[PDB]
Amino acid sequence: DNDNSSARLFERSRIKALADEREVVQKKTFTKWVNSHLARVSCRITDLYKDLRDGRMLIKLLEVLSGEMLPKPTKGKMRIHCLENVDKALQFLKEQRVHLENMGSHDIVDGNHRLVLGLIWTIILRFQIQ
Amino acid sequence: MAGITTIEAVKRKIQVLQQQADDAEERAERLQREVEGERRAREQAEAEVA
Amino acid sequence: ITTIEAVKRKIQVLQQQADDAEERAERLQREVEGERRAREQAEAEVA
Amino acid sequence: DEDEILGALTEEELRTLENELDELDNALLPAGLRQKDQTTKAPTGPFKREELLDHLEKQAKEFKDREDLVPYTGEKRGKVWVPKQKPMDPVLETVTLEPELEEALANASDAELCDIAAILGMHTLMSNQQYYQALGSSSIVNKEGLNSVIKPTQYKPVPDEEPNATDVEETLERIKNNDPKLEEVNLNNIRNIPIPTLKAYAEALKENSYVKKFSIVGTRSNDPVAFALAEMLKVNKVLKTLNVESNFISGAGILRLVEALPYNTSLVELKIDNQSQPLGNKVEMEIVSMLEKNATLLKFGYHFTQQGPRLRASNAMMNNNDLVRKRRLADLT
Amino acid sequence: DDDIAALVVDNGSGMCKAGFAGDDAPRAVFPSIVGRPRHQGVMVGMGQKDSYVGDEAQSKRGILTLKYPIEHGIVTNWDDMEKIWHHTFYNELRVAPEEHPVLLTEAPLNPKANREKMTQIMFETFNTPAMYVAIQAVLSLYASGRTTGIVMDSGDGVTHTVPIYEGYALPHAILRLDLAGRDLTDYLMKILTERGYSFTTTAEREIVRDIKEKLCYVALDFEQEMATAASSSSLEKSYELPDGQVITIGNERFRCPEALFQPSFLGMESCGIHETTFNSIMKCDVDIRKDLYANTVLSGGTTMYPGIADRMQKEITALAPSTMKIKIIAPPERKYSVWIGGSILASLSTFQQMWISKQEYDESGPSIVHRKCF
Amino acid sequence: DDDIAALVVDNGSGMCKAGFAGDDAPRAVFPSIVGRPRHQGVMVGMGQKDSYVGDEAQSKRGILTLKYPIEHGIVTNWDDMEKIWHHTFYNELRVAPEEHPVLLTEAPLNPKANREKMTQIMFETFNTPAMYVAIQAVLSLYASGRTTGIVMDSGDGVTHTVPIYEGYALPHAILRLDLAGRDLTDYLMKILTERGYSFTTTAEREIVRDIKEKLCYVALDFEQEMATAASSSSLEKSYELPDGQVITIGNERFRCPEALFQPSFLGMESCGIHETTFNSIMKCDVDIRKDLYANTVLSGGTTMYPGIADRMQKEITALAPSTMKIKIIAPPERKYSVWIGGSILASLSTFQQMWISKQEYDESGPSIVHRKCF
Amino acid sequence: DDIAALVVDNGSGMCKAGFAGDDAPRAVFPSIVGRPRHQGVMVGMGQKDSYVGDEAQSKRGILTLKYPIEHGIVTNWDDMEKIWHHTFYNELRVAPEEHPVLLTEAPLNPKANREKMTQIMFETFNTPAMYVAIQAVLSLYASGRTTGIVMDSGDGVTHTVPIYEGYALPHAILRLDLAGRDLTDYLMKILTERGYSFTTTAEREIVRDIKEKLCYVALDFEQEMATAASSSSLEKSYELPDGQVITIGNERFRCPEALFQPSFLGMESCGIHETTFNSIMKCDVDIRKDLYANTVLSGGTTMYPGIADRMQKEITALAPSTMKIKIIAPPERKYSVWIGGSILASLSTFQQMWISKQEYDESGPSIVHRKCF
Ligand SMILES: Nc1ncnc2c1ncn2[C@@H]1O[C@H](COP(=O)(O)OP(=O)(O)O)[C@@H](O)[C@H]1O
Ligand SMILES: Nc1ncnc2c1ncn2[C@@H]1O[C@H](COP(=O)(O)OP(=O)(O)O)[C@@H](O)[C@H]1O
Ligand SMILES: Nc1ncnc2c1ncn2[C@@H]1O[C@H](COP(=O)(O)OP(=O)(O)O)[C@@H](O)[C@H]1O
Repeated sequence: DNDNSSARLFERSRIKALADEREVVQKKTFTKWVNSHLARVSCRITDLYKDLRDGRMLIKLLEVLSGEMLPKPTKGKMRIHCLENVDKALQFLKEQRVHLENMGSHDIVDGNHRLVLGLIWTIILRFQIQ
Repeated sequence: MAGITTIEAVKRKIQVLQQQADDAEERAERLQREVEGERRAREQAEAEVA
Repeated sequence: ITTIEAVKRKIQVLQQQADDAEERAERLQREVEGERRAREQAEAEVA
Repeated sequence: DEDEILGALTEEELRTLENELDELDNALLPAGLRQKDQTTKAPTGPFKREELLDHLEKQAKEFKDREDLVPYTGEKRGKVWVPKQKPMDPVLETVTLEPELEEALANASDAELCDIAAILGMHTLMSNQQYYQALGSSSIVNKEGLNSVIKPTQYKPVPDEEPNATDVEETLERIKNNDPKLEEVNLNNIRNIPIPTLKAYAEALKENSYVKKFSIVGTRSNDPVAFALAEMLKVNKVLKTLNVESNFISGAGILRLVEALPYNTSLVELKIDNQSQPLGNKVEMEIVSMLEKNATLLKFGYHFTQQGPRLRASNAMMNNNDLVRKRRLADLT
Repeated sequence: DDDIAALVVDNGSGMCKAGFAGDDAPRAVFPSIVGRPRHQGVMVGMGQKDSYVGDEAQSKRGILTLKYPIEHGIVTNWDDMEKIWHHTFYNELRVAPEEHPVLLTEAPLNPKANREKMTQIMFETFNTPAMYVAIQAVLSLYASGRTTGIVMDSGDGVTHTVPIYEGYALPHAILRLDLAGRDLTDYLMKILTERGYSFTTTAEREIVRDIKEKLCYVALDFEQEMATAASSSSLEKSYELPDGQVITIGNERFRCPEALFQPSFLGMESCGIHETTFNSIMKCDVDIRKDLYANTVLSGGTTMYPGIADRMQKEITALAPSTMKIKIIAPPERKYSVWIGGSILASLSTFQQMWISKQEYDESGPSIVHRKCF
Repeated sequence: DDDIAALVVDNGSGMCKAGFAGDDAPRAVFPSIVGRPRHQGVMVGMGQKDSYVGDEAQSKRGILTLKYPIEHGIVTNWDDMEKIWHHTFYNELRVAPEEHPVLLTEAPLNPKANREKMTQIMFETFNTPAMYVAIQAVLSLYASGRTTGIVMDSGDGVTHTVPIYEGYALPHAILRLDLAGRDLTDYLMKILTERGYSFTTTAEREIVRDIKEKLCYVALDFEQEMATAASSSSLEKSYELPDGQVITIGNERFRCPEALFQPSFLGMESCGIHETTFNSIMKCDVDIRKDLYANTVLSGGTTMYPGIADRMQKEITALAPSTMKIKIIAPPERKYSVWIGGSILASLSTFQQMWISKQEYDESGPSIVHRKCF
Repeated sequence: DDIAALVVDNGSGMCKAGFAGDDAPRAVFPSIVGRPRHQGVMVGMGQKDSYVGDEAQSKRGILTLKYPIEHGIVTNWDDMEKIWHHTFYNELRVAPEEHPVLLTEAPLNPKANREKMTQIMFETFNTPAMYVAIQAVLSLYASGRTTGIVMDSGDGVTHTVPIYEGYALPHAILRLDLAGRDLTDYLMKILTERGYSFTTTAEREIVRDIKEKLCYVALDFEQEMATAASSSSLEKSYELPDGQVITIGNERFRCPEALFQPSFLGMESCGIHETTFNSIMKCDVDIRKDLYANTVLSGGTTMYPGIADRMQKEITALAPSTMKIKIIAPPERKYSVWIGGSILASLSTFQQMWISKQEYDESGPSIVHRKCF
């Protein structure tokens, strides 16, 4: 099975490396952008995957970007309140014409890199600073 | 409906059953007359077109 | 040998006669449709 | 405000919390010992019950009466639902098909009425068995009626079987004596057989060369009996069939039984069906894997929950029976 | 040797039906249930016997636990099958199986070891001189009397559809769906809970099965029947339990067979029987479909609910093109059709060439069943 | 600011809890018992205000009969429910039911009249503005903080196991076993009568229940425990009675909870709780089984036996495949966690859509609970 | 420099995407759309209606899984729009309004399919340019030779085309509908024989994984059947996701043998070797000698271990003796249909091939037949 081994070999190496380098530089750019936009309020993001997990950072980012008021985030340490906090930001995005695919609150909560990077990219592209 | 009689409902069903049988009989005679007329018309048209 | 068994036999005979009647009727209907389908084109060809 | 929350709690509770965190329950101690004792007083008395009853009664009598703030009167303080009524369907038409057929069905009994009700198509009105015997033949068979209630099948009574007349001590004594005219030992469904007595049977059958079949079905046997039988099977060369169905043998005991199979080549049928608890799939895997080792056993009665071990056990039984067929064929020609 | 008449045995999941060849009806019909002692205490009524087989087990439900040897058409317990076959041969037909040939039935898509173990067990423990294994849905078409049509069988363990055109079966179009009377019984227990009644043990399972066999019917329109049942109590009927109290099922009499048409009630994502039959028809060639629409044949004990024929015809007429003509052939004796065609199959003169001899088994082992049978 | 939120009322089979939403602990904890004068009219009709409720009922154990209005999760007597509910609203919580929404719990597979009757009592007697009915097992999964796992809940009347994967419930795999702590109380009385201490009436019921709560434990190995108890007396403990007499339990400490695992002692044809969990897991799909192995959650007051978790882990690992891992979550506060689940679920901002307000009840009646809830 | 175009390969089983000029795709994910089955009792969870791509494969138990593409034809278009949206915005994080798009199509299929893709990509995604190319032409590009016959096999369609010196022969193009999904269904039907039951859509993924791991093409079929019947050395063990252990055994090589004998599935068509030989024989006499030595395999379905030796043996049996047969099977052939596409968008003259936005606006969605082959 040398040809199958070489196919798995190419799959393990080139696709993964070419995706990883793009993902790394994209997340490094996105961290700079969200830190520049969140610096007006007393907030800072040190890790893109972990700080956006909880949900307060995202709702504050939508607060500052929209310039317009959002409902009270629910207070609580468990997972369910975190799901609520992500879901409210997702609903706010659902109102202002932004179209999202494969987006669930538990996807952001669990910490999928692809979906959080796509959400930030969609925020940059389709949402209006206004 | 709380008040009903089994005899009456059975009797209505018998009425509907004979109506169905009669309807199918006019259907059969209906269609036999139709097919004979169409066959004769087709034959006459074929002869004169030939 | 009484009237009720005669009633049951009568309605059963009527029912199966009716079923055979719709079977023959629908088969004849489809044959009629085919014959008319054939004849109309012959008239147009005559014209 | 963690410090303020901890200060809001009692200081004795804080010391108790420190002690409890140092103790963390009692995972090291066994299950029995981890509970604390209630009181330090020694047991006294043969438990005279009437003193308990009288003490409880006077305790109930000399109790200060809690007075509730609001008495209960069963007052309904909310709006009643008052369900809506429908105008329904007030239609009335007479069909009047035939003066002959009016009087024909006017005086018919309900039992004969249901036949013409079913032949016209009201299957919902009566039971299905009734509905089908109505359509079975061109005569009135229906006796029950559409309104009447349905009753279950009675089947047929079974005569009582005579209880087990096989005595215990004389049978064991004859087994120990190597009796030539004792070949079948039946112990099915016998009240209160002692476990050491069953073990004594197990070592008694070690040296018996005249009993071919054994059965202890429904004897409430347990794991020591299984261990003793597993020890016995290696020595014995005459026993054909062992039956241990309907017992309290655990999975480990059954594992000990199947582990004796490679050593002996005299057992052909073993039944372990209907045990109190499921054996588990690991025990099943061991059973089938090293039952594939044995080549003598032909019949094995067990219902496997998994599909893999069941398939492999069926294949092993097929192989053993096919070996019997092949040696017969080779002996013929 | 015309005195030697073969035995026709159908081993269904719920009931076993045995009889002599050349007869219109099976002689013995009895459920295949093995009863074993409970663990709460010793029994009252039996001594040296280890278990009860057949109607004797069915009568003594209160002291026995009941097990089915056939699970979804698969023999899980082979010793239980030996007990069932021994009871059939010695206690019901009262004949020695050494002198008679045996004909057996089987579901289409089975483990391949089923036929091999069946043949080996029969030949070794009963010494029959000849035997044969046939497939149930071909026997149904033999019983119906035509050589062209689709057979949709629904027993107590499995449902299967097979098409046949002029006696050639199409193996790539055979569909097997796991939906039978046992799942309907379990769903009936689950939908009888909310009225108040509770059924747990195996005797309760037999009671619920007896209720289902006599009280359930298939609604023509589900929503219209639901509205009718919510409107009034016209559909309600009463049943008498063996204890003495009377229950009233009411609405759920037509909710139990609806799982046959909507499997999502049971949580499975499969399709209904109508969709299965339509898919089985679409798997065949374009030319023969016109015959297969005209000769849909129902069978099995599960299709004994009234109103199933009109509902299935309505559903298939919805699915099929409008030009095509659909009729459903539901014989009134269909519950035993799988047996009846077997009595035909053992009567044919060509079939005497098709038996599996004792000698042929002796050289070829139990693998002769694959080469000799379909 | 919605009239200090709703009230969470966990009305268990043997003991009721009540409190405010958003609080970790219930405000009121008291048994669900109605005590009546037994047979006499002595001492100027002693036993006045004949319904004694809660702690006052257990105070006068000798002169009263104690009746449980909830048996096996089903309301036998409705007047006693509304008396208990009046006691909760007015005598202990001291809040008006007119301005506070009410949250209620119930068993999963219960007769359908219970929901309608609870809705009728809430809206017609105490005229609450909004009300909702949930399931104890879902509340336990809420309290555990996980959105994936299998939940066992065993109270004084019912045991039920439900699986939930990613917030999606599987209704076909929900089980209900009718083996609870009351049966263990009766078995404890049965084995205590053999030793010599005969306990008959309701005061004896409370005493035996107290003995069981204070001195019972689940043995890891039953036969080893039997050998240890027969060999020595180190496992023996002493319990003093309220009057002063002291008795010894001894062998009866671990035989009482063993009926949870072997129902043959109780005289019931049923499987153990571990078999119920394993069968509920096998009834799910292939892929989501592994997570259900790794997120087993225990709940209810019955699970406060010492050593139940390790024993049931040993049993499950005996049944489960050896490749993956088995763990059991047993919080020390689990007896109250059902109520805690309500304190979470009424606290959510999205739950305000799910309230059954009075305006819809005034148009739909008590049947709206079938559409609004579950 | 100009903006690099996006190479997007829409297969029946997997979807691949990347940038032109790269040697490997940057995003590979299954083309599956799943929808919830049961009911949700937890309030406050996610309310997403459709799982797409790898996220649908992550949670199989509570989903019914569907394929928007079957047999090389798009049957559901909303699911295709979801697939393309997840490919563009999430897997690559690119703006489609500034990138030309290259697409991949089977040779023979319904015509209207092409129009629909064009009508989608100019309207919903507003691309400035797009193009559609056949799979096997791109495979021949990635092979590195101008002259050869290309046999491609995926999950939806098998097709053989001959090309001589860059000239294609349209009458010799052959298409067969036996592909990977048919092999998966046949493996399910043949695994029923051992007692194992798989029925749901989630279990089809399990069966597909078993087929990918444990199937090989036997060089000789009857000899392999005799060997597998005589001994049990051919058996292998697989572990189910719930810890069960199954044994495949004789079913390892019977499933791929269906590629060469289609009578196992009830199809009366010929095998892949017969299809290749017939496609060679339809060509002219002169160009056959170059076509016999330049046979190229492609697609994931041709990744069974031992397919090349069997194909060479059968074609050598059919072909005359004086000609020599060479089967070219590159080790990375699964992505060849992508790789040649990444070559094709990097050429200088391909900038003259694009269907511009203005041309579509002028001549409607039917322009794709005039430009694309
Ligand atoms: N009169 C009846 N009405 C409805 N269902 C019935 C009736 N009699 C039997 N059944 C169903 O048919 C099943 C028995 O089917 P059977 O013919 O034994 O299947 P098999 O093909 O396995 O032999 C029973 O479990 C029962 O549910
Ligand atoms: N400390 C304890 N140790 C052992 N068992 C206990 C303990 N406390 C309570 N129990 C058991 O729990 C039961 C009470 O369960 P409970 O939580 O009231 O059920 P419900 O869910 O109906 O409220 C009692 O019958 C008792 O046997
Ligand atoms: N290593 C492998 N061995 C055997 N077959 C494989 C292997 N990898 C993939 N396959 C088969 O190839 C199919 C995937 O082909 P793919 O290249 O995705 O087709 P397309 O992309 O054209 O739709 C899978 O369904 C599988 O059956």
